[PDB]
Amino acid sequence: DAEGLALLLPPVTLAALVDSWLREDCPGLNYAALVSGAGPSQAALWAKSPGVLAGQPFFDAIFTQLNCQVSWFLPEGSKLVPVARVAEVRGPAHCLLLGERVALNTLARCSGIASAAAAAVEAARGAGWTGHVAGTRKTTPGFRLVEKYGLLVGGAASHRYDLGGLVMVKDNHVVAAGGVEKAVRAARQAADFALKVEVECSSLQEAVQAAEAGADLVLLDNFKPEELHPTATVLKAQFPSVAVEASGGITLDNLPQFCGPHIDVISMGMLTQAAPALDFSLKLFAKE
Amino acid sequence: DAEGLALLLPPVTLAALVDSWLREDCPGLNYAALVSGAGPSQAALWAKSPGVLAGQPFFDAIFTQLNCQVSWFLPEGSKLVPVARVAEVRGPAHCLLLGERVALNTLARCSGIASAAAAAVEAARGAGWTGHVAGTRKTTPGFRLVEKYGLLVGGAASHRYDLGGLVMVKDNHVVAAGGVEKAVRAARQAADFALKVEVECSSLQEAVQAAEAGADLVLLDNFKPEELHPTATVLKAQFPSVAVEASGGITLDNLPQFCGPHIDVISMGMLTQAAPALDFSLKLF
Amino acid sequence: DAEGLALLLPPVTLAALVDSWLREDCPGLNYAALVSGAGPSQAALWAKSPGVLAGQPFFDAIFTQLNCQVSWFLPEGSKLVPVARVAEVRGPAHCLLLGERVALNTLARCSGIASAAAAAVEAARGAGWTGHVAGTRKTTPGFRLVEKYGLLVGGAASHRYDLGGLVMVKDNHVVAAGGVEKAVRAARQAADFALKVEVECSSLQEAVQAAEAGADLVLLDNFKPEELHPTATVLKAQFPSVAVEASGGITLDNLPQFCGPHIDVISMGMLTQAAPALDFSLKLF
Amino acid sequence: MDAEGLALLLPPVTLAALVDSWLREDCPGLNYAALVSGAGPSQAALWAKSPGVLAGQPFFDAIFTQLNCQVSWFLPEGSKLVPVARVAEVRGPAHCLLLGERVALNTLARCSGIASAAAAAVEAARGAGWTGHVAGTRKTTPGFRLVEKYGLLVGGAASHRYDLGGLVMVKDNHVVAAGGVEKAVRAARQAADFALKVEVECSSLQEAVQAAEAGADLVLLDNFKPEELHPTATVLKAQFPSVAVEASGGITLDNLPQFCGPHIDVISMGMLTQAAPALDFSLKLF
Amino acid sequence: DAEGLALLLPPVTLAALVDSWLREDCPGLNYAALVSGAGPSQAALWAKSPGVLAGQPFFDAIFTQLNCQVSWFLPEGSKLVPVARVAEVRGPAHCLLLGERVALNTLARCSGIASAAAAAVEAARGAGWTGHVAGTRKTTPGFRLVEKYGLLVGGAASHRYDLGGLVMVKDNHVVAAGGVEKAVRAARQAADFALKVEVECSSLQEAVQAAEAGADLVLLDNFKPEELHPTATVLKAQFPSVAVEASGGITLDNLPQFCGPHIDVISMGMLTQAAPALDFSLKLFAKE
Amino acid sequence: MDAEGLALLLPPVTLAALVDSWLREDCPGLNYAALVSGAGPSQAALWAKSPGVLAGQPFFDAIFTQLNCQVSWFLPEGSKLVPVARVAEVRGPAHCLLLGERVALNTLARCSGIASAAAAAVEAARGAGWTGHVAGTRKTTPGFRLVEKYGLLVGGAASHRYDLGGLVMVKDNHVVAAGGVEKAVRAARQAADFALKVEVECSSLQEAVQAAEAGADLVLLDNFKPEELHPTATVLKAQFPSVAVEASGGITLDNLPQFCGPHIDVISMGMLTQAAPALDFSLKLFAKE
Repeated sequence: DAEGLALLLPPVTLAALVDSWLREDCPGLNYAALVSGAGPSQAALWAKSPGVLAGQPFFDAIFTQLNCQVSWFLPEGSKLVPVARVAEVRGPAHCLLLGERVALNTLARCSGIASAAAAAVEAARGAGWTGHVAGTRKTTPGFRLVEKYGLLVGGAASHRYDLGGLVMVKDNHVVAAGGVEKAVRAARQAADFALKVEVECSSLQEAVQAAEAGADLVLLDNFKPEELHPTATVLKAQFPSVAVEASGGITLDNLPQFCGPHIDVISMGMLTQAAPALDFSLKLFAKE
Repeated sequence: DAEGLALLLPPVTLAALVDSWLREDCPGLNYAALVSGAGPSQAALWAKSPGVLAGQPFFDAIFTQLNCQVSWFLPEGSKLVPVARVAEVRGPAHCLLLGERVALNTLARCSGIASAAAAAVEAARGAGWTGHVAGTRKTTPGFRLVEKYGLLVGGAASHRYDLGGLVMVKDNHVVAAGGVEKAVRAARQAADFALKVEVECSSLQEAVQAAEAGADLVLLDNFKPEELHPTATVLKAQFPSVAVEASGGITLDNLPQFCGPHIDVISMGMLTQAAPALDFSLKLF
Repeated sequence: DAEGLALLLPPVTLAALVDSWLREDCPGLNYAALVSGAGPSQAALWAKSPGVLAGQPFFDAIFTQLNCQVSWFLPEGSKLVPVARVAEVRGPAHCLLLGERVALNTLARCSGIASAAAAAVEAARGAGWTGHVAGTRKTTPGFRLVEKYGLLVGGAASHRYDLGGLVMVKDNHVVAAGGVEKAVRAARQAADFALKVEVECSSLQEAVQAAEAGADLVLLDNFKPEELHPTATVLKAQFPSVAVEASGGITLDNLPQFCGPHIDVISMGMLTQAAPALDFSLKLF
Repeated sequence: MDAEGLALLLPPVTLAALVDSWLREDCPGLNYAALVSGAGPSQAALWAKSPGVLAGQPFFDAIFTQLNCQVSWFLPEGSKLVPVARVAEVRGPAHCLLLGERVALNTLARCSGIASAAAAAVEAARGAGWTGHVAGTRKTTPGFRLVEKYGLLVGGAASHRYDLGGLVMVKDNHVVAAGGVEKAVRAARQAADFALKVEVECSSLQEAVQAAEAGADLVLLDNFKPEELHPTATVLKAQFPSVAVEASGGITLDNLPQFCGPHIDVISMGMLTQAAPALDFSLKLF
Repeated sequence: DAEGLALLLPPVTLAALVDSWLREDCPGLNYAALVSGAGPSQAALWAKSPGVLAGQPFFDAIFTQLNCQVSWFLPEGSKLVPVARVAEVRGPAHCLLLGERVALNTLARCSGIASAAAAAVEAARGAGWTGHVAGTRKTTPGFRLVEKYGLLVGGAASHRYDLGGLVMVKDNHVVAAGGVEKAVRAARQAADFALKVEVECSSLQEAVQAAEAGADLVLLDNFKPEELHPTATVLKAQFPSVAVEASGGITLDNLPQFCGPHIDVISMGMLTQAAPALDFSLKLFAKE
Repeated sequence: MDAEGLALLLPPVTLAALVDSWLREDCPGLNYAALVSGAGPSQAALWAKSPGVLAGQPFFDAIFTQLNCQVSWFLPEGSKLVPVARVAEVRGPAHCLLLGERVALNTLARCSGIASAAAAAVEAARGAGWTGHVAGTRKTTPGFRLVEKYGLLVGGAASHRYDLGGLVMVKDNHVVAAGGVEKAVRAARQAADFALKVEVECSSLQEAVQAAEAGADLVLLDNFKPEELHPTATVLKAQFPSVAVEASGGITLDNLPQFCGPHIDVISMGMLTQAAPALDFSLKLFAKE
């Protein structure tokens, strides 16, 4: 449930992230503060794009660091129907305007990702698929927490978060280890009981090797849909407990083709690499 | 010149940024290192998208922190025509694979922005415009240095970098100050001699007030082209020291409509907010 | 293989950790540097305790930050038979002596943990058990990387590393959620496909609920051995894909009693909470 | 001094940064388990399952304060622990309590384990009729020194040498590097000037005499047998009444009384920080 | 207005700075805390030097981090007539005494700089000059925010803040670029529309070259006053839009000689490099 | 001790972190001016334009090392400067030299300004026939203490009290909070134990006696007139010859000899760090390619 997802974000982690963002945008003197002064002010947050609202905890944490308060008129995960009054921000005018750009940039990107995730989830559901749409590690460096949180609000799985999560054996690992069996054997030893092992496979031959070697997940990468489903079918027949992930060249438009009864996970780089930010503005309307 | 832009980036700043990205992607043990081992290896960097290559100094910095070396086959800012082999990375296998994702993520986004900038610059040039296409502060939090560098590689101006660079008077500042004249007066006091003052104007009226009050730059925001140019015409005529910037609802497709002889700068939020990342892969061989 | 484990540790992570340790031990002026001077020097590292050598990469990283070099005479994971010559460190005298205490403190604790892990692994093997001895999150705050690395060198599984690794449903979670079924359902939703769910069970009845709700691992906590094995037996019979962990009151002495064919993992807080540091010294020669 | 007053030694900003690093270590990204417990206002009881001395309240409090939780203590800092004891209650949103749980217990367990060891050593020294100070050393877990030294203090031991900026310690290695005791102590005395003491690690009576002659404030008689230690300290004290004598090396709880004597001022023990088992604590939501 | 200048300082930036200063002064245990105890206490801040009071926001931030409260009896920028009771600080005794030294050190230097700036501004005004007295980047490393804020409280321009502000072309850049025209052309390309370009000139010839190539400011460096004013006059005659800055060997005593109708800015390294700290003391007078 | 050996006091990791924070302060984002100079291999000369004492080479070097530049010094650390002197060369890519320039010169200028003030005070004390130590205090620029204390040492003064973990300083504020000199010193002595000294700030013979009786290692006679200072120190040293006596408060270079006497061990001066003008240095690029 989108409203309960904020509990995932430790307050100390947010504070440090928010502080680094404010430092980036104002490393020294805030000259513009002299223009607005410190009079108690109110600003309206407007949604000018359709999509899904995501990023309230980051938006809040920015303004909290600046001694401003936010009242939300729509819950986290709400559908946005522009032009929508989303929230009021209240505080000293210079603080409101110091937080403005960082807060809007954060909300815009978080929401843009949640919107893309929601559109993919809807397309998958419309296709009658009961698997999970998932994101990837193809996130903006330093900004992963916000992007993965956005995926979650949109109803996608955050999935592989970092290199300390499940042990991912890619094509590159196979080359370095000298074969699928050797690579998976090593991965299984490293993962032990606490972590899953996933193996990126380019053919059915590779997928059977991976499964026989104890992979928890087999990632069928850059298959054509007509090859994907027969491969997954055969795999599920022989290894019923192995999960199947599809990835590579999947878009919102072709997503239904990758949906099938033997695919458990569909991961999409585009959800984080190519989701346009939503258009939000913050308008100061009263002061003193 | 794109190849000289890397000089803008202090090595200590890059190192700290790069370290934070590596910490994000691997906060504890790198379990996958045990799969590849440490054998000396090589990987080919492939460009799978058209556009402009940008972000070599960040890609290099990442691998340097991981004791790997990079040989580039194309200069920074070169056109990418897929599928193109663009670099080789050398080092211990586990180090190559530890840097892979962060390095690709960085290059993809920097290049995505450079590509959008170059398309905008080309459209403006095709329109016969001699002004500057510019970016904005609508950048991903924590990632501004990379995004601004990407704009520069693509031939756009980085323009307003942060809140300490020029004193920007926006709609909000006008409301808070109680009018354009009062806001600009205060901004000029604050800017003194070292900083410029820019004023965001939503109307002809505000634009004229800002010029008359002594702003260095007047930003004509969300004008229709048919209103923009007549407004800019009177500013250049009566205030020839003022720089005129256009922004708001500008896209690659409509950019030529915003180009005109009295417009000096066109800033586009889309160059950083809506530039799809390019497709790159790194393949051990 | 113990010698290959160092690949798990990113060099940038080590450097930051090491820098914080040096800052802790010398926050300002290093007055004692004026006593020794900067003359090129050598020191011998002596092992004065039996056990397993662990922590070379950290020891090395400390001295590297101080522009000193280490030559090891025994591989990582070696049995230590006192009094053993283990390594030589070379560099300016004051640098050797500035690194000495931090390096010895680190090696002593890493090795003390590896020694305890190796003893437990040996006792389990002597009992004919083929499961994995494992550590826990009961580590010294800020020092987890070293402690977990030590466990690995000793042949134990590092196991649960942090709160992002598998979703652990404890007694407390059960209370908060209002029951095992509700807790595990929520955990399974949060874990999705990428993470395992483990459930801490105090009784046979909780264990079955956890398995029925789809936990990947059932942790049988603070069972007597005579209750543990019958419980695990039924679990494996009815839920063949669920892994069984035993924990709670397990010591080196009683470990063989907790070993059985239906126990997959045995985790011991004592390996990190009560492993005495080994005795090492560093002597200029 | 008094255990309850020792928390004043800890600056709140230093604690906050330390606590933040610990929380980051335990949860670098998403806290998935938060979705299991939810955010309902909750309470948890802190239980002591080991005998010993309670130490580490300020760190325990700081951890929970960062997580917007409140702690009520039912025993003062430095209390004897008689298990199974109800030590405290913690209140807050369920997920915040459970996020702080492990880090808070790990910290309290180790701090108390060290305070317990220190208290046992202090008691053994007092039972021997010795009026000197039991002290710790710089043999602490890297990054955790503040907690370990605070734990020694709560147990009634001296924190003693805290870091390399505190008193100029001339060890064996310095003597080798400087080319002799006299040269090393002369240099140390120049570096220490008026603000810092000089201590010299000595392996014989002759070295101790040379060190005292050259102006050492403390002479550390290292790895002496008790039968050699006391005659050495006696002679030293006769010739240099102002010089403090420290004994260290192979001292344990069991043999501590043997190292106690009228001419020993300080007994330092690496074991108090290197070999003190953590106490068993649990935190149980109710 | 001096009282409004605190708005320039973001609270998160201050907190981080203040935290580093407290860490510098007490990296481990605060042994002296055991001497004073934690009893609620009060301490009076006394000004023992004449000058201008500056640095209240930093002083406050220090004590705020230590859970102490400050009541000021004089506004920021006030003239100090010693011996004057200027604030009271209240909090736990050990907290007051932990913040004492860092807080006094900060106020003393910020006020010393504000005092020097005010003296220079007064001398310029007494000379009938309407230009701006300015500081420079000749600030104590890590302490620039405090020093530049002190300049402002004293009525001087902070002026060039860092290397991300206006593009300064110095002697060294001219040599490296191979000439004034080349250097200024490059600087103008780098500065684009957002930033000004300033050029340090040692002759009239260089000043004209700079102005012709599009410099916004010409800095006439280490001119004798008798050479300075004729040079500025000719420059303004030909390039009316160009601002003229004078610098080099300017002191409080000789400042009026550098004042003239064609000089816009006078920058003085001495305002930050050679301003003696003011004498303040904090006297804990009550406890319990 | 010897000025050239003092750099060993400074851990390389501590310097690197400090230096990095200074560079970040001066250039938080893009270094626009780099495009003006380019990266061609260049050389610059460091010129001393003020008399005094050279101090701060390790910090100056660390700044440039972080920027991949190298420094050749023509004078040792602690050398007397007699302007105008060309004292070093720096080599590196032009943009790196010019990026480091201002921070390096600001650091050297202040370190040397303090070293110069310290050396002047030491010389005045020596000219007065005094064998005690001239010392600094904690009245240092926040965040810059390492440089300033290092500067004092190069100038021949004692760094002395470095921070709140070094010796337990009982000021008049602590006496008030504790409820009296004896109570404050007893508490201080308990906190200091064997590892730390206790110093007590006293405004009278009577307080100094109480402090010494309670076990103070140092008695700081604060803001005494010289005519009261020496008789007080004399009488106190008689009774407590193991106690060291420090004088402070209102001491200047000009009046320093009046505070010098046979029963004063340490003279601390806030002015050495609070009122030492920075020296004038410049860095002039003379070669490129």
